[PDB]
Amino acid sequence: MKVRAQVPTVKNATNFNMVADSKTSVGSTLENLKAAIAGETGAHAKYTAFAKAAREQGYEQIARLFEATAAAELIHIGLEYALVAEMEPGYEKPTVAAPSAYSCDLNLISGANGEIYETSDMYPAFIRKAQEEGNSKAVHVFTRAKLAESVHAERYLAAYNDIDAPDDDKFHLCPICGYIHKGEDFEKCPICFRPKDTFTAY
Amino acid sequence: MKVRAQVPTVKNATNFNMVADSKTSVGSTLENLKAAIAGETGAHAKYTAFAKAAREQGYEQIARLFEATAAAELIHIGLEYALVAEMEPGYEKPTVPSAYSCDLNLISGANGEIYETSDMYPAFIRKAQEEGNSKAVHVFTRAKLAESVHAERYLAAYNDIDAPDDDKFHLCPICGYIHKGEDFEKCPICFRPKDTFTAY
Ligand SMILES: [Fe+2]
Ligand SMILES: [Fe+2]
Ligand SMILES: [Fe+3]
Ligand SMILES: [Fe+3]
Ligand SMILES: [Fe+3]
Ligand SMILES: [Fe+3]
Repeated sequence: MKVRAQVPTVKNATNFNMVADSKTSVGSTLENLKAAIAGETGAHAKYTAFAKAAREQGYEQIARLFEATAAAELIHIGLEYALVAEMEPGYEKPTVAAPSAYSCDLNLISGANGEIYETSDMYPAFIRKAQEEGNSKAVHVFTRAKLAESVHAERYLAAYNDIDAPDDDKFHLCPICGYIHKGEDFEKCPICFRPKDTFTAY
Repeated sequence: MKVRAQVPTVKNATNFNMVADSKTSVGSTLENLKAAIAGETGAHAKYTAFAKAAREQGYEQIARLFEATAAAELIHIGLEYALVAEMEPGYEKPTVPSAYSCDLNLISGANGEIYETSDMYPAFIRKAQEEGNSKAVHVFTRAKLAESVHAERYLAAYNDIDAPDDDKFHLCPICGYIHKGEDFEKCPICFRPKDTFTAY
């Protein structure tokens, strides 16, 4: 993902449309924030399981990608949770059980599909609802998450394509959004503009 | 996709597992070849329609990617048709889509590619192996490998939908491999030299 003159927003970007045949139940923005947190909690458990399996299967680099992405989802949860907490102090983040991890290639596909669903269906749906309800804070949070998900999708497909050709590149995760970059060739986050030296390496 | 020391095959690669919850009806290799052709014919019509829409939507480069991928599916059809014609002389290829916003079309493309690379082709490859049809295994393998590359190209285009560049997309002459830009030497799927590619 290239760095543009300004950070991507639903106002200056053109990949924010929701698939017409959406598989996402949309409620109030508060409900959607909670729904997103639930989905991300599941994603985190999935990627964590996928990472462990990857290591056992001998895919050290892919395991690191799964771990970096799991961490990215935790950032999304943090962003979403912060908004929910302001509106409902008693709200507690949910916990889920760990799902099964299968062959690494299939796990990468599972990851890619989930990411695609989130970036082109769920988040766009939640963003639209937030826009229609005038909840700019939610639009911001959902937009940030949405943008990282499509990057995750690409990273998973790239790993899948080179499943038998890994390298020693580290994955760098942005400190405040889910953007992940493979290798050192980047300057700042294309999603939020945080400098490269603020990233965490996986 | 990186160029390995060896040409990727179902024998030396580890991304040929098929999804457990398959959406692919599997029959004889002959039927599967025809099914693949029908699917690719749909894909070609889809991408051609997406390219047209992309140009109307003002995304010239993405239009070119759609055109390149459509051409890739045509290559797949050619490989599969050749085998079918041999297994059934006289066979006639079938004829067949709605287009939406460019970003959605890229996602639709990506999803179709993922289905083909992780579901359809792997299933057909295994059935071909079971029946001992080596030609089909080779053809299905070649197609399968290109589809995952297409998926990545579509997601890459989606991520930089508002940040196009002047890169041309290069299509391999005998397989569906597509490379964006000039930084490549040969096809990682079949090893064909860069000078034999066609630019889009
Ligand atoms: Fe994600
Ligand atoms: Fe394809
Ligand atoms: Fe997510
Ligand atoms: Fe960031
Ligand atoms: Fe295809
Ligand atoms: Fe090739």
